[PDB]
This record gives sequence, C-alpha cells and structure tokens, in this order.
Amino acid sequence: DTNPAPKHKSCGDPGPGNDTCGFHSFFNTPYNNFMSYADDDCTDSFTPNQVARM
Amino acid sequence: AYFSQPMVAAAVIVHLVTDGTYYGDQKQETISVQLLDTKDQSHDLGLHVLSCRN
Repeated sequence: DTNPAPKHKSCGDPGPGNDTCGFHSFFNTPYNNFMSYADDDCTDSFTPNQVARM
Repeated sequence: AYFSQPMVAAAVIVHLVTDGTYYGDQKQETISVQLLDTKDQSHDLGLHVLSCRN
C-alpha cells in the first residue's frame, strides 16, 4: 500500500525535481500516513499494510 | 520562452541588442543558455560570454 514518495515537507503531492534518481512523476502520495514529514493536521491514519507489521 | 512546434534542437540562437557592458564596469558578464523539454527536466548546454560581432 505504500506508494513511492520523495522527501517532502509541505502537505499534498510534491512537485517534480532532480532529487529522484529513477522517477519523475509521483501519484497517490501517502501524505495521510504518519511516516511522512508533513504537519500534524495532515497525518491522520495508517495504511492497512502497516498495521500487520505492528 | 516557449515554442510552438516541438522539434529537436541543433543550435540555440540568442540575438541581443547589447553585450551588457557598463560604462564604468568593465567586467565581462556570462549568461547561461538552458533548455527545457516535454515530460523531462532539462538538457544543459553551458554558459557563454557576449560578443558584439556575434
């Protein structure tokens, strides 16, 4: 369930850049997951694939 | 600057009315000619100094 995502600070889907080595366009970025570096309001729930590991 | 017909680039022509040389400042200035393409970042070409003859 965890889609690939770069290191982004702002909530929402991040824009393109030269930081990524093997991709340029990312869709369905999991900013609702707690493991992102977004703010407190945009982190609300875990993916169902990460509860099995817990 | 954008373009209209998407074609490959063999050379980039930049036509300027001045070299940017000041009356007091005698230091040469060097500009950068970047290039942009569809669904990708860039393909850099380098930098060039200004010549009145060219």
